[PDB]
Amino acid sequence: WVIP
Amino acid sequence: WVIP
Amino acid sequence: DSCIQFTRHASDVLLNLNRLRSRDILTDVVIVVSREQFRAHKTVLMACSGLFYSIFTDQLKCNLSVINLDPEINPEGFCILLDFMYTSRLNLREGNIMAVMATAMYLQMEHVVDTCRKFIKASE
Amino acid sequence: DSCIQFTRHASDVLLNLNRLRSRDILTDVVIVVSREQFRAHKTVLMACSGLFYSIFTDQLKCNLSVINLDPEINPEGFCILLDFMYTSRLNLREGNIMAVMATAMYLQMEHVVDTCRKFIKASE
Ligand SMILES: O=C1Cc2cc(Nc3ncnc(Cl)c3Cl)ccc2N1
Ligand SMILES: O=C1Cc2cc(Nc3ncnc(Cl)c3Cl)ccc2N1
Ligand SMILES: [Cl-]
Ligand SMILES: [Cl-]
Repeated sequence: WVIP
Repeated sequence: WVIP
Repeated sequence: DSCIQFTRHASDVLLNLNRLRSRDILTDVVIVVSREQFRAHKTVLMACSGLFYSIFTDQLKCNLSVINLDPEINPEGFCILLDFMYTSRLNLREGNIMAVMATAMYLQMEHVVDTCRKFIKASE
Repeated sequence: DSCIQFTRHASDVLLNLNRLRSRDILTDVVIVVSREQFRAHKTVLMACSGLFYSIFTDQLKCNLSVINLDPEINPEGFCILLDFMYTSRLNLREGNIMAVMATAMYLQMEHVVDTCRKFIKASE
């Protein structure tokens, strides 16, 4: 999971 | 396009 | 093999599937979550959820145009997860995390369940 | 927004759509290319091809279960492009590049047309  |  | 790979292809496909969903094109099922209805493509739901994969591979349920979810399922939690299925983006907030995690557990979306568990653990 | 994004989600969706295609699950169209037949999902074909997008948004053609391609289309070139649609991997070889490029032009798959043009230019 990432900060887009 | 890339070499996978 | 000796194939070449187009890096953005999977993302471009999913973007177009979401555009078809937004315009209600070739949607073949309505998911009923208490008073709320959500139109979708059975193939995308199966590709994202262990629950929908089991439902639509069933020889009788594969032909249904309406699927009713368990009354304990929260429509907003479902909406957030349906948006995630079609975009890869999850709108996870303090006010919805419990409903999102419970819905992801029911839908069998293990990567979502995992990030919800981690976000909850950090707040404890 | 304040969404989080699952990096591998689009690739995982496409992998599962290809698994459904391999098991002939919820395929809703057969593409006829001379003597050869290819089963697929209309939504995936539309998401990958300008030609299929135009065909399946047409109010009469959207309901057809069989689509016949132009007789000049090579079945192997089509097969390679159908595999690319469902995997992001293109099996481009000296022996098939001309057929693949012509099929990609007909199907309106601009990124494929682009890499074929570049590979041909390098060999000149
Ligand atoms: O957490 C998750 C996400 C998910 C998706 C699916 N889907 C599929 N799996 C295998 N082959 C096929 Cl053909 C599909 Cl469609 C099944 C289980 C789970 N669990
Ligand atoms: O080279 C290409 C690949 C491609 C795909 C599509 N598909 C869609 N485009 C916009 N909205 C929607 Cl809803 C879809 Cl399905 C249209 C044109 C082209 N050209
Ligand atoms: Cl997931
Ligand atoms: Cl393309």
